[PDB]
Amino acid sequence: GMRRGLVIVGHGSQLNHYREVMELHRKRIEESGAFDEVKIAFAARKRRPMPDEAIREMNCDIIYVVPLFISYGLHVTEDLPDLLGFPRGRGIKEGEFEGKKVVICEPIGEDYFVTYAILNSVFRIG
Amino acid sequence: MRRGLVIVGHGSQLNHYREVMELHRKRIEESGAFDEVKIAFAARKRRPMPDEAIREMNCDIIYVVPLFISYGLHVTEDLPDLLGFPRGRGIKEGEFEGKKVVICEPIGEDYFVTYAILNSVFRIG
Repeated sequence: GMRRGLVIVGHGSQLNHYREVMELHRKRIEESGAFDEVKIAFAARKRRPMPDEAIREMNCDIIYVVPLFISYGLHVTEDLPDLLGFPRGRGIKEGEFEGKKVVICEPIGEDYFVTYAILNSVFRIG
Repeated sequence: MRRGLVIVGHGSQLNHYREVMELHRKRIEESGAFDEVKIAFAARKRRPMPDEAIREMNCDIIYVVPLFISYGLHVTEDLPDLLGFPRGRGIKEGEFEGKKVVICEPIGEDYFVTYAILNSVFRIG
């Protein structure tokens, strides 16, 4: 099979906790072993690592870029594809960056799991 | 007891953001998990603010859920301000204008969020 990477793209600026949350999700997934490697990066602002950096340091065949976002706001339809020279707009976008294959996935917002995250904030199972 | 739920977000003048908030209300409304489901907004002045949403609900208890990834000011500051609730991290329950309210934690740390990420790749269903 092919070498599979994953980059979690966020943005919440200079907040201790926001990074800590992004980390928590990278840790959890890294420990799950669902992917050969897991990295975090950041869109819109300039803060580090930008996504071009995170991709560069990964030695995977295919890399899935996941926007940790609720909506298709500019961050997701504009900035992020700009920072990789990917087409702007809504939807899955797959192409190539510096001779690696990249897939920009949809933001998490609309996922049933998000619906359940809400419910579980009340129910608090586990 | 009569159980309400308020989904608090904020992503400003965006068609889609509201639409996503709506989707979740719609889904939960249709699930019948709650007696009533409303959306509202924190930090900015946009409508309905959460004091409004609560006021129109005739429930015994009301769960306020911040559709947020992090404990940013919106959640630790603005929202509990907008109902006269203590500032900071963590679940907060008290009363607003003689109804019991519970401010829940933001969704961000939830395992379901982790899985929302994975499912962005795997795309099951």
